[PDB]
Amino acid sequence: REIVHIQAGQCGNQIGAKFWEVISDEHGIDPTGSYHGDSDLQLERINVYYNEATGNKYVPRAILVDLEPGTMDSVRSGPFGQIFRPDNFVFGQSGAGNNWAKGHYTEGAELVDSVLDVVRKESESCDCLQGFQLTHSLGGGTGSGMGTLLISKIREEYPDRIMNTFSVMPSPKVSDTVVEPYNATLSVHQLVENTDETYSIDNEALYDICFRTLKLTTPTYGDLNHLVSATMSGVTTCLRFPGQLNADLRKLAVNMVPFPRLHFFMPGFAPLTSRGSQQYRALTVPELTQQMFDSKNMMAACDPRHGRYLTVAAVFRGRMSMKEVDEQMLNVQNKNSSYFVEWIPNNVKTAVCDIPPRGLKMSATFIGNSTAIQELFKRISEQFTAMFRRKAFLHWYTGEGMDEMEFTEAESNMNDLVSEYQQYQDA
Amino acid sequence: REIVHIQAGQCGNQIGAKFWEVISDEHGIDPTGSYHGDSDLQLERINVYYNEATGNKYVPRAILVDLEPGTMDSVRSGPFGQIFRPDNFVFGQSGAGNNWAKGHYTEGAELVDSVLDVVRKESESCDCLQGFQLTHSLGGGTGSGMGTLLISKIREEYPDRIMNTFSVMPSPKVSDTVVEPYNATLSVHQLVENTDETYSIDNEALYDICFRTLKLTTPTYGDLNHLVSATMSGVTTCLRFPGQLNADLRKLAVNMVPFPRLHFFMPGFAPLTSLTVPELTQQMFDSKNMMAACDPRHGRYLTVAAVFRGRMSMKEVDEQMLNVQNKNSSYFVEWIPNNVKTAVCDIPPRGLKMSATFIGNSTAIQELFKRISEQFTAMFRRKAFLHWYTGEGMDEMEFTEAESNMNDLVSEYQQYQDAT
Amino acid sequence: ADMEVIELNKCTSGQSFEVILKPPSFDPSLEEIQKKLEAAEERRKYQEAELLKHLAEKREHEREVIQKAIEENNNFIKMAKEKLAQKMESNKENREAHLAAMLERLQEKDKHAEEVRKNKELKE
Amino acid sequence: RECISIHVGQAGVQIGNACWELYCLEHGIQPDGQMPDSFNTFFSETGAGKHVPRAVFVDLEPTVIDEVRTGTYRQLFHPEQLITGKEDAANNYARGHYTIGKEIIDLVLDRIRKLADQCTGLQGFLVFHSFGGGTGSGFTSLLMERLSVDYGKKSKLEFSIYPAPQVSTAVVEPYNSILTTHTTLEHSDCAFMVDNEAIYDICRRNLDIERPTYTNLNRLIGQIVSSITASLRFDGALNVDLTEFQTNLVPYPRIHFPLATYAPVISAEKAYHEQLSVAEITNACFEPANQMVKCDPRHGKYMACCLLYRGDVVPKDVNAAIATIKTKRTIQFVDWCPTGFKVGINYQPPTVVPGGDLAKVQRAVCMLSNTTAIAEAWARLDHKFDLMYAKRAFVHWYVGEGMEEGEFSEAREDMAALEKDYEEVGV
Amino acid sequence: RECISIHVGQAGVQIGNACWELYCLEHGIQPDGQMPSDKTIDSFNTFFSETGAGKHVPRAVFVDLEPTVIDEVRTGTYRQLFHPEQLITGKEDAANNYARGHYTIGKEIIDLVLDRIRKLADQCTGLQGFLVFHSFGGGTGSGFTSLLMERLSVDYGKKSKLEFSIYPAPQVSTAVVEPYNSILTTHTTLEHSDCAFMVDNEAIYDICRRNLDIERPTYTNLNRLIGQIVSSITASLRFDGALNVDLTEFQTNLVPYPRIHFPLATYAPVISAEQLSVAEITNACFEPANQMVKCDPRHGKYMACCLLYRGDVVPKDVNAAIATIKTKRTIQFVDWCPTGFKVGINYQPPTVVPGGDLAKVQRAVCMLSNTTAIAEAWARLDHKFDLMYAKRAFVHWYVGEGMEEGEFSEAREDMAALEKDYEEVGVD
Ligand SMILES: Nc1nc2c(ncn2[C@@H]2O[C@H](COP(=O)(O)OP(=O)(O)OP(=O)(O)O)[C@@H](O)[C@H]2O)c(=O)[nH]1
Ligand SMILES: Nc1nc2c(ncn2[C@@H]2O[C@H](COP(=O)(O)OP(=O)(O)OP(=O)(O)O)[C@@H](O)[C@H]2O)c(=O)[nH]1
Ligand SMILES: Nc1nc2c(ncn2[C@@H]2O[C@H](COP(=O)(O)OP(=O)(O)O)[C@@H](O)[C@H]2O)c(=O)[nH]1
Ligand SMILES: Nc1nc2c(ncn2[C@@H]2O[C@H](COP(=O)(O)OP(=O)(O)O)[C@@H](O)[C@H]2O)c(=O)[nH]1
Ligand SMILES: COc1ccc(NS(=O)(=O)c2c(F)c(F)c(F)c(F)c2F)cc1F
Ligand SMILES: COc1ccc(NS(=O)(=O)c2c(F)c(F)c(F)c(F)c2F)cc1F
Ligand SMILES: [Mg+2]
Ligand SMILES: [Mg+2]
Ligand SMILES: [Mg+2]
Repeated sequence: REIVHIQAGQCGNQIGAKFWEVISDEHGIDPTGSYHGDSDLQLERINVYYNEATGNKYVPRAILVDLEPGTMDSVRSGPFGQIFRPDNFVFGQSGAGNNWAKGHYTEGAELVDSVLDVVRKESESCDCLQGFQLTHSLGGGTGSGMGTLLISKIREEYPDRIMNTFSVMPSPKVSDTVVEPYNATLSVHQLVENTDETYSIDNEALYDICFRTLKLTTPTYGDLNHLVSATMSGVTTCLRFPGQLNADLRKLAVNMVPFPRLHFFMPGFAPLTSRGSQQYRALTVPELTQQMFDSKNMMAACDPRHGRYLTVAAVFRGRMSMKEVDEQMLNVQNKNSSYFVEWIPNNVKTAVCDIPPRGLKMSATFIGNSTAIQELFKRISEQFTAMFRRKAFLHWYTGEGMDEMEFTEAESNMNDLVSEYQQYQDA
Repeated sequence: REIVHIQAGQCGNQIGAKFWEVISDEHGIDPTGSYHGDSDLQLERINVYYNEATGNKYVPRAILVDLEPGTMDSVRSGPFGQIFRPDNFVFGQSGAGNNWAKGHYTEGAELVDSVLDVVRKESESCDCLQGFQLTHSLGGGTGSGMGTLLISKIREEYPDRIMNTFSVMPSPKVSDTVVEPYNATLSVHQLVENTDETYSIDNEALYDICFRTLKLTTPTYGDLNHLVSATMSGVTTCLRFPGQLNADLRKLAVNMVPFPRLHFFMPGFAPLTSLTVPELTQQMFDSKNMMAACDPRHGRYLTVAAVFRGRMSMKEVDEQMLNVQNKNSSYFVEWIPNNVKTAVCDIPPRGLKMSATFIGNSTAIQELFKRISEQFTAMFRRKAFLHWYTGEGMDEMEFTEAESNMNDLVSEYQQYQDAT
Repeated sequence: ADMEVIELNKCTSGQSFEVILKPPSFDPSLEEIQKKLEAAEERRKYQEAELLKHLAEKREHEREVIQKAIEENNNFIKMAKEKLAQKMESNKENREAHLAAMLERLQEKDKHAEEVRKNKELKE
Repeated sequence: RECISIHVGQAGVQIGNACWELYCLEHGIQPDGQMPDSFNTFFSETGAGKHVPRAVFVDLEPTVIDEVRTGTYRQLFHPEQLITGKEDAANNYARGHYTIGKEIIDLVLDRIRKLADQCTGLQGFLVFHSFGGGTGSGFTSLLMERLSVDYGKKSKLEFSIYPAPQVSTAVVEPYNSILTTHTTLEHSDCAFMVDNEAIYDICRRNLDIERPTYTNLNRLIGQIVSSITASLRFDGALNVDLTEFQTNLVPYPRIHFPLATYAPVISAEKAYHEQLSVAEITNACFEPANQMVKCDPRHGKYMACCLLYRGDVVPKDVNAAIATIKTKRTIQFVDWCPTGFKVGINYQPPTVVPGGDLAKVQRAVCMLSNTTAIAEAWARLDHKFDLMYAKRAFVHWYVGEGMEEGEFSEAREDMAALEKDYEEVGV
Repeated sequence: RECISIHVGQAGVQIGNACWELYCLEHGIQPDGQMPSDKTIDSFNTFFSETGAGKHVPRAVFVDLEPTVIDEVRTGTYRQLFHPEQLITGKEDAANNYARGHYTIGKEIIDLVLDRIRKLADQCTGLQGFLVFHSFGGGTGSGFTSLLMERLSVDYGKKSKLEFSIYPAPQVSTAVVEPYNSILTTHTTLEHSDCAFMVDNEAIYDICRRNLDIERPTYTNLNRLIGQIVSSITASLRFDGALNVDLTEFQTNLVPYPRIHFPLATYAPVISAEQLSVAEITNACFEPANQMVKCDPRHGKYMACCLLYRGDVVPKDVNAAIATIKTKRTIQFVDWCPTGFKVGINYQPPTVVPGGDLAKVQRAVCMLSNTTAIAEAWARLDHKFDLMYAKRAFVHWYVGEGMEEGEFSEAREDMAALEKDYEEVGVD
């Protein structure tokens, strides 16, 4: 019924800044000012994402955390920088190190409080606080490390309210660091304990959607962030729109996660892409369903073939004959009837909203709790065990104050999460 | 030599209100005032049904009891409402429930006293109290339930004096409730112990006299009550008329009921609706024309009282009546001699130049109870709707007790198709 | 026949006389008892003070129905009252204890950064 | 010497009421009591103007005695001598004898005694009562036992109304009859049965009355009774006293019940037809159609015969008549007693109630015969009784007013006995 | 005498919102509260209180733990109808789970509601009972409703409670856990109700599609239909006329056993705007297609039948109709109880919402039947439940708000029991 946003670490922020500027456009908000747009609905739920301040003005409920100036002055000197409250920025000065220990223990918990001090202000000045959602990288340190710290420090303060993360799972192709495995695994363990849902955005997947289907040669952190921003908008829609009726995000949880551990969703989007490549809008509903459900079109690098669907949420977009949505959606659970678990009845719910995203006459987006996710972790825990092998780059953590066996512990834990997703291809 | 009247429960009162307006017309009484009519006899026995008060005025000896305002303001706002003493009405406020337990125990014995308080005030200011008669439904709660309670509380206060009831015995066709069996059976047991005569008015019968012989399509509680009101008038004539000589109502009892239990009379009427003497006898004696749903063929007559009406050659009555006990000689028990007495009265009822009415203690009645005890055992079967009583404070086996008792009354009506 | 009539007495307003016709032809209620009259009065006063103590019989149970009704009602209310308070402060004591059960792993993986940062006090 | 009448219970009362009427006409006493010894046997010359009957009237309902104190004659009796008792006997002996009787018996018995008190040689009692019916059977019985106690020698003559199916009140009539007649039996001396059916029959054939009233019947009975009491109100040989009444009629203490046969019963309007001969009326006496108790005496035998003539008669015709009643008939005399005929003439011509149904006659006869034939009615009654009691038919109403099942047994027992006695007198 | 409505939770609220609407049309009360007809200077008085000297206020209370839905009421005309008081809202959701609704978030608001209700009882000289509208699935509908009923049971002795539940359907549904919630409440909820009117959302949705032509029927589409059925049931005792005229009495006819509450309703002519014989509508009542809970009653047996007519009817035809319902169909009456048909006629012709989907009818019927057949929905539900709990599928969300694993065990235990009871009424 009203939610705060933490946005930490280089990737966390580059994503967030785009997310924000995308939604700010759905509702219609100036760089600073307020509403300008012939639609009316918009501000029904503007409440949820925008704590509004003096004059007109609509300031977003956003904390930005980072461990160096760097990518904060990026947002402030760029797209929609005039929007975020001037002191919802928590700086860093020091390094991130691109090192989880640094982020989670030393250079991070150094800061930590001044972030909590600010989350406690926005939250304490909520009417009925839904919970928190956080964006961040999983490999590389300030994003994952301090992030997982923050959530651990957020629970405890607010066990109460629910925990949501957009967590970009890192990959060999399009990565800056030999250590990503470590950083990812160490947080993956943290997440399984401390959040209630995590959106698994695979950086691997993202890139694949750009070469394998997009004729996009050399992909920026940009036309890639564009995917997540789009994905995020469509995932959040129900929290911030209709009157049909509401999405508690607590409701989202209770309905999507059968078992307390397995909150790992693969998102997926309907139509995709960019500039002088978008010319389609020949997107149809049939052609829209097949596409939002195609493995080639997940936001996590894993084909939901190996592994069935536990529960699925799917949410369309744009004034279209939803009479047809119902029966197309029903066709997906028939031409694929086997791949939706038999023991959770009516386990895919679909909703429509009739206000299109940026461009695009028609759209849709898909949230899936799938055991196909199993594959993702395996594939990080496979290049991880591969390093922890003869204890590779570890000394960077060893001597930041961290324990030899605290890795085996996070390795163990995650390898279990693989074991359980596997336990659930049952009878 | 002077009698009070209790009139309890929706049916009880809808009947009573009609009965009163019918007789009040025989004697000739205004809605309020007194006598207006060229006849004279009338007020000879007006004593018996009318305790008379200040001015001229003739207020009837009537207590009206009910467990909710409803059908009292019906009578007061209608036909002859200006007549009954303003505080001979005992209200209810609460529900009846259409539930015997409610009427006989909880919601009823709640009131009870304020009724007795009033009966004690009419009775204590009698010259020589004959006894009490009560009208009421047998299925449905306030009528039967509180009624049977009342009579039980009336014996005990006045064992002494005799107990009379017009009790309407409910039926599948023209009924409101699934529970009627229970409510009826529960009171039937009660009645067999506490009254001295009961007129068995079968609601089933009544309806039959409207479709089978009436061309009356969709019968109200109205043109049906009209039958009972007519039947009641003619049945009571002997108490409130001649000087030939009197009918003690005790006398009625001692002469009609050979055995203490078997006080169950089927009434019958002569002409009906909304005539010669021969044609009048055949008609008052036809099964098609009883007030109880039972053909007096299966079952003989114990004793019969029959009472004609209207200035007519009663020389012919004697010998027509004798003809009925011949062309049917077999169906009047051999072991009670001269067991049917007939009387004439020469002042006609509402309309009608000629009339007649018949009271019969007949073992054909056996059939009525069987037929209620048959839809009753059918329910008590896997203990049907019983929980409505169970948890009003009543006992599991108090039903078996009333079932047993009544099934005996069937057994005895049967014992009396005997020999000589 | 031809009679013989013996004349028994002549009078003022009358006169009798037999006529034997043909030869004939052959050769303490006490008191005490309205002792009876009051044994009827006695057999009445019994038989009737009976179908009366039979109605005090019918009475007492009247009370007991009205009374075992309401009596078995304070059964329902005064049992459904503490089928709640001891299933709803059984429940409140449940999650309240479970909230701490959570705040516990979290006080511990907390006094753990404390324990291995006082581990960073050794690096040469 | 003197002579007290008691009339107990409706029937009894109205009968009396209509003979006292006749006596008054016969002695020229106006209802005001005043006329302008002889007949002192029945009247007392109280005050110095009036005449008061030596009578007492009792009934447990006021209705009937009330009517006497309304209609002229109202002046005749003493306000005292008419006792009434508030509540009915309700058609049953048991109530009359024990329940409601008991109360009033003490008063009645005394008031009666107040009449005895002004009688210098009181002779006995004439009790008028019904056979069936509650107070007539019941109270009469109680009375007679008591009368028997308080009055030693004094004869008691009863006039009972034997009930008939047609003009009847009650179904239990037989029970009440057999009940009283049992108790009642060894307290009476001589008893005059009046079969209501016969009376009703004489009225129909002989008077022309299509359906004869109570007061229609009573007038006739008035006559028969006045014929019987006659002898002791004018004094004139043959039954000048109550002693003589049993002497002359009843030869066995048990066998009380003589059979009366009143002479010319002929309707006014016939009033001018040439009168009937001394022989005809005499003969009319031997006609069962002109009888007073429905039975047949040319069947049973005669054990004592009496002919009470009233009017214009020299005995020398009375003789000549008797002559040919024998010459032409069923003689019928029983074995061991003369061939009687004690003949009394009382010269006083019979007067008749002026607006009545019978015409003024020149000479009338009466004939009291104690014939075994009368036992026909004794059986006709018992068979009714027997066949109700055979099933306890109404017994429960008596045991109700606290009587004994065994009393019925015991009372029937006696009628079996009587019916035997009676037949056991033949041959 | 009097008669308080409670609408707990979204579904409950909107249903009520749409019969209170209908009641107002049926008695000529403008949203303004004021009505220019009859008196009040009773009849209409069972459900309304003549408060002030101009207005009419429903004897109602609305509760929901999210404001959203109750808020809408205090926006759109009717806003004027209720008292600002009587609509309670609760800041935070129930979040689609009983455990939350019954214990965690309920607990708080229950004390206020229970009292406000009491404030309505306070102005009722012979209050008769409560009509409770709620969903079967859904968090506050199952959860709070339960808590309420226990409490109501305590605070109000005799007083009957009638529940109108919305038994949930796969298609027009909110939550996955729906089954859990339903079996959970229905267990607690069970021995606190007296008689309960199930409305199978699927069937409603089916009636709207075949009989109304609505390609994909709205919530307010369905509600209009339910409004009608409810108004047909409450009818009887909103005017007073012929049959079914006090709360004990009405229901003493439907349940034979302290369990077996749930009668089956079958509304007569549902036909779309843009007449039928007394015999036709009578007959339409025995068509499972025109039914009100997805099941099959020429299968199970009948243990009590009720026919509630509304409009222009001499009973002469009503009889002649019943005749040929027996000459030409599956009679089906159970062993040990008459062959009923309590028939009630209320002359008041059926009014319909003016810009609605159903046309003004001359005469409509209702038929409430307590048939063992309705147990079909009791299983159709349990099998859903059984096969989730078979794996603790979502249990952990309840134990979260501090519930007991054993309560599921215990609550299912009862449906096994019930499903037995029900089938255990057939044949001798
Ligand atoms: N002959 C004659 N018989 C009568 C008369 N009145 C009644 N009876 C008969 O008497 C019998 C009934 O006796 P009742 O005198 O009526 O009874 P009761 O108990 O003595 O008088 P109640 O107090 O009125 O009951 C029946 O056989 C009647 O037919 C009458 O006036 N004349
Ligand atoms: N018939 C009908 N069913 C509804 C309506 N709204 C929701 N439902 C159904 O009710 C169930 C969900 O109950 P809800 O009222 O939504 O849940 P709730 O907890 O009671 O209300 P919330 O506080 O909004 O969560 C599902 O079976 C829905 O199909 C409605 O307006 N009409
Ligand atoms: N999609 C997305 N992923 C990013 C972005 N920047 C870095 N990443 C991924 O996240 C990981 C590094 O995260 P980073 O934010 O640089 O670490 P931090 O600033 O110290 O928290 C690498 O595996 C990258 O692939 C971004 O711009 N968008
Ligand atoms: N004839 C007659 N019977 C009635 C009348 N009203 C109800 N009944 C019958 O009596 C039974 C119900 O009695 P009722 O008076 O409604 O119960 P109560 O008011 O609670 O005592 C049903 O079987 C009806 O058939 C009436 O108007 N006249
Ligand atoms: C798995 O089926 C469900 C999945 C999620 C939810 N929860 S929700 O209220 O927050 C929700 C929707 F109901 C919905 F229809 C959506 F499209 C959606 F994105 C969503 F979160 C409810 C469900 F029945
Ligand atoms: C069985 O026949 C009788 C029925 C009743 C009575 N007693 S009664 O005084 O109550 C009575 C009549 F005698 C009578 F002729 C009636 F018509 C009557 F109604 C009546 F009650 C006497 C009877 F012989
Ligand atoms: Mg009623
Ligand atoms: Mg008598
Ligand atoms: Mg909810």
